Amino acid sequence: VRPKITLACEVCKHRNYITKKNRRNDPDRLELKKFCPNCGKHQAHRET
Amino acid sequence: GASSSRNGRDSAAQRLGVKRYGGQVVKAGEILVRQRGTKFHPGVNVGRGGDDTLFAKTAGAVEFGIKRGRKTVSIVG
Amino acid sequence: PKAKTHSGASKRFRRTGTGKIVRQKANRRHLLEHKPSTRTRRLDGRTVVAANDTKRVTSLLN
Amino acid sequence: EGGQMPIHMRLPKLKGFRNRFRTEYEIVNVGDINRLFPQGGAVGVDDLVAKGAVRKNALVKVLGDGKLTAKVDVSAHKFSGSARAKITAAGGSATE
RNA sequence: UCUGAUCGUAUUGGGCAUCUAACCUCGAACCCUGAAUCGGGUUUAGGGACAGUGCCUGGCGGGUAGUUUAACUGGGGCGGUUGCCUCCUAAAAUGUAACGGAGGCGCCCAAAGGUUCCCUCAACCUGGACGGCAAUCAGGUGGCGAGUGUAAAUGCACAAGGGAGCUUGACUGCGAGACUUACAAGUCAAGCAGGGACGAAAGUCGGGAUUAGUGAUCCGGCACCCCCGAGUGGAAGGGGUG
RNA sequence: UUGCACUACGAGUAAAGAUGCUCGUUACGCGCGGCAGGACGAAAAGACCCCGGGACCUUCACUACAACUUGGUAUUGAUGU
RNA sequence: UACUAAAAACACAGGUCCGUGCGAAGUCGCAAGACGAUGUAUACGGACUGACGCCUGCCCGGUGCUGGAAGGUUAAGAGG
RNA sequence: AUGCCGUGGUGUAAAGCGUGGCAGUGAGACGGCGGGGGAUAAGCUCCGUACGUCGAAAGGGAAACAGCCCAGAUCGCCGGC
RNA sequence: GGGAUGAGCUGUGGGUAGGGGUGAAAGGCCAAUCAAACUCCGUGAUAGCUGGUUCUCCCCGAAAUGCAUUUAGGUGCAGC
RNA sequence: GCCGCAGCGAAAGCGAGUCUGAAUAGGGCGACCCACACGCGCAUACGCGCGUGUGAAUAGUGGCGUGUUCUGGACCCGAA
RNA sequence: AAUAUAUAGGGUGCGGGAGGGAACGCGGGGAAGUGAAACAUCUCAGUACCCGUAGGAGGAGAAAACAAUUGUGAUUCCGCA
Ligand SMILES: *C(=O)[C@H](CCSC)NC=O
Ligand SMILES: [Mg+2]
Ligand SMILES: [Mg+2]
Ligand SMILES: [Mg+2]
Ligand SMILES: [Mg+2]
Ligand SMILES: [Mg+2]
Ligand SMILES: [Mg+2]
Ligand SMILES: [Mg+2]
Ligand SMILES: [Mg+2]
Ligand SMILES: [Mg+2]
Ligand SMILES: [Mg+2]
Ligand SMILES: [Mg+2]
Ligand SMILES: [Mg+2]
Ligand SMILES: [Mg+2]
Ligand SMILES: [Mg+2]
Ligand SMILES: [Mg+2]
Ligand SMILES: [Mg+2]
Ligand SMILES: [Mg+2]
Ligand SMILES: [Mg+2]
Ligand SMILES: [Mg+2]
Ligand SMILES: [Mg+2]
Ligand SMILES: [Mg+2]
Ligand SMILES: [Mg+2]
Ligand SMILES: [Mg+2]
Ligand SMILES: [Mg+2]
Ligand SMILES: [Mg+2]
Ligand SMILES: [Mg+2]
Ligand SMILES: [Mg+2]
Ligand SMILES: [Mg+2]
Ligand SMILES: [Mg+2]
Ligand SMILES: [Mg+2]
Ligand SMILES: [Mg+2]
Ligand SMILES: [Mg+2]
Ligand SMILES: [Mg+2]
Ligand SMILES: [Mg+2]
Ligand SMILES: [Mg+2]
Ligand SMILES: [Mg+2]
Ligand SMILES: [Mg+2]
Ligand SMILES: [Mg+2]
Ligand SMILES: [Mg+2]
Ligand SMILES: [Mg+2]
Ligand SMILES: [Mg+2]
Ligand SMILES: [Mg+2]
Ligand SMILES: [Mg+2]
Ligand SMILES: [Mg+2]
Ligand SMILES: [Mg+2]
Ligand SMILES: [Mg+2]
Ligand SMILES: [Mg+2]
Ligand SMILES: [Mg+2]
Ligand SMILES: [Mg+2]
Ligand SMILES: [Mg+2]
Ligand SMILES: [Mg+2]
Ligand SMILES: [Mg+2]
Ligand SMILES: [Mg+2]
Ligand SMILES: [Mg+2]
Ligand SMILES: [Mg+2]
Ligand SMILES: [Mg+2]
Ligand SMILES: [Mg+2]
Ligand SMILES: [Mg+2]
Ligand SMILES: [Mg+2]
Ligand SMILES: [Mg+2]
Ligand SMILES: [Mg+2]
Ligand SMILES: [Mg+2]
Ligand SMILES: [Mg+2]
Ligand SMILES: [Mg+2]
Ligand SMILES: [Mg+2]
Ligand SMILES: [Mg+2]
Ligand SMILES: [Mg+2]
Ligand SMILES: [Mg+2]
Ligand SMILES: [Mg+2]
Ligand SMILES: [Mg+2]
Ligand SMILES: [Mg+2]
Ligand SMILES: [Mg+2]
Ligand SMILES: [Mg+2]
Ligand SMILES: [Mg+2]
Ligand SMILES: [Mg+2]
Ligand SMILES: [Mg+2]
Ligand SMILES: [Mg+2]
Ligand SMILES: [Mg+2]
Ligand SMILES: [Zn+2]
Repeated sequence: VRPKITLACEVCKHRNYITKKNRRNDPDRLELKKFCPNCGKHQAHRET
Repeated sequence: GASSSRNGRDSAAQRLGVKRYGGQVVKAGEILVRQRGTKFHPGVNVGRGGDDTLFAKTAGAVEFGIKRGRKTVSIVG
Repeated sequence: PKAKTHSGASKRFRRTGTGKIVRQKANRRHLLEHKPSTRTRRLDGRTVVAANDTKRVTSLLN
Repeated sequence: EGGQMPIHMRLPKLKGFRNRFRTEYEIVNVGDINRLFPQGGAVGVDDLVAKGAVRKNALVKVLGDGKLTAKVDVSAHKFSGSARAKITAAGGSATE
């Protein structure tokens, strides 16, 4: 019910972060700005 | 015979309390007071910490005090 | 005969240039989501084998 | 250790692999050349074996630790970057 | 060119029936044979590509074999218990035992995180359409008796409690110096840089008032880096990082 | 069988049931025949009990294996449908 | 139960069920071979009951045994 | 009140610390003082105590009497306190 | 004291062998031995268990606690 | 042939450094003498840097003792 | 011979084998206790034992070999690695 989701960059597609959401309160994929170390800056991040 | 089936357990002792006493010379980064909550508050050159851990920001001497009812820990550089 | 060294300990310990014995650190292979990056950076790299283990570790390497 | 998981199984294995095809060099410093050959001249691999600076039957490699003040002219394998500097700055050359 | 039907060609396979020559017969006769209910050979009567056996493969299998079946404990059995967190025992630092006294945990939250700003509670009293002990309202009084996602202790009214705006630091590269400690572990951390959020600024931010919500190694999986590549160029496989 | 030996009793004491220790009381030295209270008498490294090991037995404990059995394939051919 | 148990234990004649169509089933052997038996279902092997008399009720859900094969699942081989 | 941590003096040979060689121990016992379990019983049982003795401590006292009181035995003496 | 014309007793010769025999069945018996005989070899089996371990003096001198443990009469590390 | 003679890194590699990193950031591991005469811009006299040393204070390795230890019955005796 | 070709078989005449040996060789079969502080993979260990078969030794042996750009040139045994 609280799965471990991974967040991938929207440019280089590297899976930089892993976290947890609720599968029922947030039934679709997260979107967060996170720091991408490959791009060297903040990019957008969906799930996989 | 019956049993103490409801009791018999405890957690580990957490080694809380004052680690450096008054007038004692410390280094930068030394933990002064380890506590739950703020039994002691930070003062000059003292920071709180993530689990209320009251370390040293500056080398100096530990001194305890009062600041409007609350008891504080300070460092005199 | 001839002394055989210990195969499992030679995969875990090695020596520096001065003769210190170094190891790697546990709690790092998996289950890494609930561990903050202050913890994995603490468990990163190598440290010297502690003084209370250095007599038994030296005899496993010899 | 009495039954608990021992020190050679608690700890993770050291990371990595061993290179099967690793070439190894026998090391001589350029400050040792200055002490062994205080007159300069040609310095070969055979001349370093007899002077005890290096082992037999192995590829040599000049490194640049020390102070070279003599005018040597040294043939070896794989000079260091700071060793090519100190040999020419003392007045000599370094070939493969 | 599609679904459905039919047909031809070629290929492969299953049923069904017949055949005899492989093979089978403790059915019969004859010979080796002088003495032979053995054996082998010959002919005949049947059976027959079945059976039996080899290799491969699934089932069943206490018939046999090797073994495992925990500890604690006011003897053992039976019952209960085992890790983590909080309190008392605990003798005013820390630590401290018993099958001593009480409870919780194996989660939850995309806001219940971050920052900026603003607010003060419960209870009591008086008045008020429905309306009551108590809904919403108005005025008094009230320094914390309320509240805190969740047990308890220590905290918090300066708020860490209530409301709102924008946000993703629930960062990456690190870390002087400490706490705790047999060891493995655990915990805290000023500050530095990159790229960010909020704020006029000062600044603050490496999840949550704090302490539980977890599992060493080995062995693998996936993603990226492009380090090694068993003559060479690749590949297989391995290695690093998450 | 046997560590010894010129090997009493009572109240105590002590590893908590004393010939041997304390304080007393009693007892000439040495044999023979009887009795069976003690010497925690002798014999058997307690069968009970528990802990460690083993063995054999049981079964819907675990892993195997014989036996029995399934299909493919070889031995294995011919012809119709 | 030689050597602490002679019994109410075992055996028995009679009973019933089950297996077996014949180098039978069953057993001993890796096999050949043997026994069963120079026997042939009124026979032979297993199991349970135990002279005799009167009797032996109900349950086929569990678990085995026997028979079946519509459906589900499933090996190697084939297919590629 | 004690205890604990720091610091300045003063005292005190066989203290402390770091790193090597070789250990043994990990069944404790009673007494004082503080507490739990038990009936505020136990020669009970479980903890605390820079508390003590026995363990591993002879000698003197407690009649005898591991643990209580005094005192720590290098050896000799027909000395003394 | 039981049987004592019988499912009797006995003599001689023979057959069955160790996870095997044989058993009117007691785990009986298989050379005074049987819940798997005896003998030799593997072999000097192994035992966290009990016992034993041999001349002298000098100097120092413990511990019976903590933590972990298929661990609690064992051991590792710390303490001394 | 072995050990000493340079280390760091998973490794490619580079080397008194090197790994990580964007870093000329910090950290790890590894080298690194001021006890000292003159002097060099010198600093209150102090000592940072380098020649000649004032001639700084180190090193391994092969034998043989001894203690522990590894593999062997491994101090000796003892099962079912 | 049955039975025709013949064959099985039988007659005759020369040769050879058989068994024993202490260890060593080659080929085949193959444990357990033990160790893993339990135990099944694993170990013990291809050991013990067994079967066949030699010889004064035996086995191996004359590249369908290594190696890695240079090369070595049948096998066996020893020391290193
Ligand atoms: C109990 O079973 C009994 C006790 C023995 S009394 C010393 N043992 C019988 O063998
Ligand atoms: Mg939402
Ligand atoms: Mg607590
Ligand atoms: Mg936190
Ligand atoms: Mg990993
Ligand atoms: Mg992480
Ligand atoms: Mg364990
Ligand atoms: Mg069955
Ligand atoms: Mg069994
Ligand atoms: Mg075994
Ligand atoms: Mg027990
Ligand atoms: Mg009990
Ligand atoms: Mg106290
Ligand atoms: Mg306390
Ligand atoms: Mg509970
Ligand atoms: Mg918010
Ligand atoms: Mg919480
Ligand atoms: Mg708030
Ligand atoms: Mg997170
Ligand atoms: Mg650090
Ligand atoms: Mg910034
Ligand atoms: Mg701005
Ligand atoms: Mg910060
Ligand atoms: Mg493992
Ligand atoms: Mg290649
Ligand atoms: Mg790959
Ligand atoms: Mg990293
Ligand atoms: Mg008496
Ligand atoms: Mg007396
Ligand atoms: Mg006397
Ligand atoms: Mg008398
Ligand atoms: Mg008499
Ligand atoms: Mg008696
Ligand atoms: Mg007796
Ligand atoms: Mg005994
Ligand atoms: Mg078949
Ligand atoms: Mg077949
Ligand atoms: Mg009898
Ligand atoms: Mg009798
Ligand atoms: Mg049959
Ligand atoms: Mg019938
Ligand atoms: Mg029946
Ligand atoms: Mg009956
Ligand atoms: Mg009958
Ligand atoms: Mg039915
Ligand atoms: Mg059926
Ligand atoms: Mg020491
Ligand atoms: Mg103890
Ligand atoms: Mg003991
Ligand atoms: Mg105690
Ligand atoms: Mg008391
Ligand atoms: Mg006691
Ligand atoms: Mg006491
Ligand atoms: Mg005394
Ligand atoms: Mg003493
Ligand atoms: Mg005395
Ligand atoms: Mg006296
Ligand atoms: Mg006097
Ligand atoms: Mg009579
Ligand atoms: Mg008579
Ligand atoms: Mg009669
Ligand atoms: Mg038998
Ligand atoms: Mg019985
Ligand atoms: Mg007998
Ligand atoms: Mg047996
Ligand atoms: Mg053996
Ligand atoms: Mg032994
Ligand atoms: Mg002494
Ligand atoms: Mg113990
Ligand atoms: Mg120890
Ligand atoms: Mg290296
Ligand atoms: Mg560095
Ligand atoms: Mg020397
Ligand atoms: Mg003819
Ligand atoms: Mg012969
Ligand atoms: Mg075995
Ligand atoms: Mg074992
Ligand atoms: Mg053992
Ligand atoms: Mg030959
Ligand atoms: Zn990116």
